[PDB]
Amino acid sequence: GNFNVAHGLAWSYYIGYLRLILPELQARIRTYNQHYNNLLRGAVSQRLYILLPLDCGVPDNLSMADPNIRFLDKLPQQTGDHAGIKDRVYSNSIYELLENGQRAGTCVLEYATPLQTLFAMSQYSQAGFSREDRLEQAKLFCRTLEDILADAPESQNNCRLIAYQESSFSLSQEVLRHLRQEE
Amino acid sequence: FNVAHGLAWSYYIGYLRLILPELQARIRTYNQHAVSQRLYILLPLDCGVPDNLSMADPNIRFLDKLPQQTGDHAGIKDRVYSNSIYELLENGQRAGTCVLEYATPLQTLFAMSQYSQAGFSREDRLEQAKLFCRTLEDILADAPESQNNCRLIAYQEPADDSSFSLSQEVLRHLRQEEKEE
Ligand SMILES: [NH3+]c1ncnc2c1ncn2[C@@H]1O[C@@H]2CO[P@@](=O)(S)O[C@H]3[C@@H](F)[C@H](n4cnc5c([NH3+])ncnc54)O[C@@H]3COP(=O)(O)O[C@H]2[C@H]1F
Repeated sequence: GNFNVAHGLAWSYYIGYLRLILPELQARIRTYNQHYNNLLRGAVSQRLYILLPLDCGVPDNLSMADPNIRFLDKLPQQTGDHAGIKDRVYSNSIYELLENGQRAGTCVLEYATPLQTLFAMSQYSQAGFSREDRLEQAKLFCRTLEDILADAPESQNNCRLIAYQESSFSLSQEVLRHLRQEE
Repeated sequence: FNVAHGLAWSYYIGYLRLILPELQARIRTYNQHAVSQRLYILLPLDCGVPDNLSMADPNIRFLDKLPQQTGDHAGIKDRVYSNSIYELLENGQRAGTCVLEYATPLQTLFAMSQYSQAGFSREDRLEQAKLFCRTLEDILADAPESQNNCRLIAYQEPADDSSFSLSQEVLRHLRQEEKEE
């Protein structure tokens, strides 16, 4: 039930996206740092940071969710032909993480989009899913994605999952704690 | 539920719900600079989805790309949605033009059945392929804003079948469409 739906979305997230952008992600980051970002303490991290809100609350604007998260730039976009669609675009955004009025981190940050589907299926009666099912599917989505990335050859320490519950919550502080943990 | 339910709702929530309300506006922009005003989505039940439509049928040739759609989605700013226009050849000459593409989650279902840690049989793939189409069809039936902007073409045909012409089937749907308008 709740397993098979989140199992398919996690594999969909990996087949259709992560396995395609992760092998060439660190080269895109290194190219951006060497040519467009000569800040000795402001280099873009070498990992794609995927936000996993366990309540599946995914806003369309990541910066307006926290005044300490500021859009900086975009990586060089990656294109390719997929399913008869010529030059399908894959673009990732670089963000500035502020703390105490200072630049504390720079990272490629985005949400796990399939969590929006779990929310919609919990919202629409035709999908026939309840809110408690959505919470269980979100946890099963994260766990399945962990099992895939732990065995995927495209994941060469270039992607970090950030799962969290749910305002006394700072999203930039959530990413900064994971950022500084690897530095 | 099962795998196809999430893939179908994702295809609607994450794609068709976003581009179909703006589809006819982009087609009018393309005419301002003879294509039907509906998105034609192929649903091969065998989940055989080639990245190049011409490899499935050489009579399907790439003509041009629609004006790109752009919007903020999830943490990705200015996510790009692009659609391609194709001409369909009949006896070496153009017989029709339309915005054509496969349903990508069907290709995802195929790749899922090939990965060991996915636990996805070949029989599971065909059943989820049918469940994907029925769920998508039922979703679009309750969303007329999106139903009249698209036409779904589900079909079951092996690659060993020289009796099937993908371009002729799309042309039949195109000609049957204009005959009802
Ligand atoms: N460029 C880019 N950026 C960020 N994230 C991505 C990404 N490409 C993939 N992903 C991630 O991987 C999931 C599965 O991708 P997939 O391809 S296997 O299935 C998709 C596809 F059939 C259709 N669709 C959505 N956008 C589409 C565009 N522009 N053109 C054609 N078809 C599209 O709708 C399904 C669900 O879209 P989703 O956003 O809810 O989930 C996506 C998303 F989370």
